[PDB]
Amino acid sequence: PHIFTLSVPFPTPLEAEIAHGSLAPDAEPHQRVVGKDLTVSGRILVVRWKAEDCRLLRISVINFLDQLSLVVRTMQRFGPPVSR
Amino acid sequence: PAVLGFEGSANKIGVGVVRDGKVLANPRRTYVTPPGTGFLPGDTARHHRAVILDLLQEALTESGLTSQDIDCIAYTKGPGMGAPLVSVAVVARTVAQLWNKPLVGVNHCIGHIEMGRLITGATSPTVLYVSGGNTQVIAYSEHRYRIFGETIDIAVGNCLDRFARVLKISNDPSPGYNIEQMAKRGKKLVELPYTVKGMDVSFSGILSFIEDVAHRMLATGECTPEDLCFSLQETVFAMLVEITERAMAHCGSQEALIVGGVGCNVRLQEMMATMCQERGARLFATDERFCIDNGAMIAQAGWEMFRAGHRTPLSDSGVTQRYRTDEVEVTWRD
Amino acid sequence: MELLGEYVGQEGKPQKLRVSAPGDGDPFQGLLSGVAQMKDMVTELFDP
Ligand SMILES: [Mg+2]
Repeated sequence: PHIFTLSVPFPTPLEAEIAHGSLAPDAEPHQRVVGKDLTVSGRILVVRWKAEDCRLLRISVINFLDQLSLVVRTMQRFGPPVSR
Repeated sequence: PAVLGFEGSANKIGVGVVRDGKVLANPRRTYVTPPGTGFLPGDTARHHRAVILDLLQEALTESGLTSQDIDCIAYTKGPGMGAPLVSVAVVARTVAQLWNKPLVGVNHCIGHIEMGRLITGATSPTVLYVSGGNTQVIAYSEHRYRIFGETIDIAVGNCLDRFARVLKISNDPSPGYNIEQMAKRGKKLVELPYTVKGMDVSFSGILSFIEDVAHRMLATGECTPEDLCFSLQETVFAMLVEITERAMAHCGSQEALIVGGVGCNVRLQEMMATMCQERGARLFATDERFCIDNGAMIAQAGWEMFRAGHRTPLSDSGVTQRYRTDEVEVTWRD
Repeated sequence: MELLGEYVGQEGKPQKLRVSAPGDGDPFQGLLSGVAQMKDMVTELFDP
């Protein structure tokens, strides 16, 4: 199968955890065709894609990068995270 | 408590602030496409991402509340368009984590119903929920907003929006509103299919029929686009009135509440209120600020849910394009 | 530090994508730039 792995660095492990918490809950729209898995270790967010179709894999990766950009803009504008 | 609510399930994006029955802020933007076109999920999600954070700060500033004055974050879990629901949820989840606040995933229809109940003060109504995405006849019973009747194909708002596209009518402020203004100038009643199925409705046949009648007009000109807007409204609204009346009769309801975007239509309100009048019943309707999708409706249903003990853990916060009205346990009512 | 993508097709041939400083500048501004650059590389990789 077609495989795509993305590694994203965040300023702190808490901000990587928050991005994972926000991005991981949603199922892929075409689950049987394109699937993804999100993990976080330290300041690194890891996204692993498995796909049957190349065009729908590109669309999934681009869609994800747009959601990631929005999460990054949210953390920048409404952060820093409060102490917990 | 004070709840911050996020809504963007269709082409409207809004952020609302509600505190103990008072709407403190409700800024909203509408994604308007050129006449003859319909909003697509991809472009709609792009529009929502471009303005969502501007609306969030507008809501905070207008409400006078800061991050730590907010007790709960509410967002639309579904139903709706996939890409726009995800974009709104990723923001709601991020601010919940940043501010270390709980999160509540709200059903879009329950948002409309709870805001409908707050503004209008309806006790035990038969609810008609009509928009571009939904068409249902609901009645609350034993911790469920039970579906008594519904469309078996397309929503009444989808029928109206698609008919505006065939006639190339403007989508500003809404195709529905512009159909409504054109209908007032209508003089000839064109006969259309009347497709009520007991408590259920169908609109696919009416839309295909009126599409053919429209193409017949652009070629022959027997009637005017104003006559067809008038005719479409008279048919679809009479059908909605019939199924609402059938639900009211089966439950002994003395109240009717119309929620959703199509609830804005003063002609539908006039037709429903007339049916209610003859039955000795009351008709409840919200205004332009709340009939259309908005963040405050999500904050209101969120307020009810948060207080009763509903919580959406992040791992269970995934959006659902299909989320049925009767799937929520209404623990905030007796 | 570095944003990187790794594509492995059904053939098994691996293709790598990478975006290039933690100085005085805003860390999120830098991250946003990297994501926008990664969108361009993913588009370029999958188009032909
Ligand atoms: Mg709605």
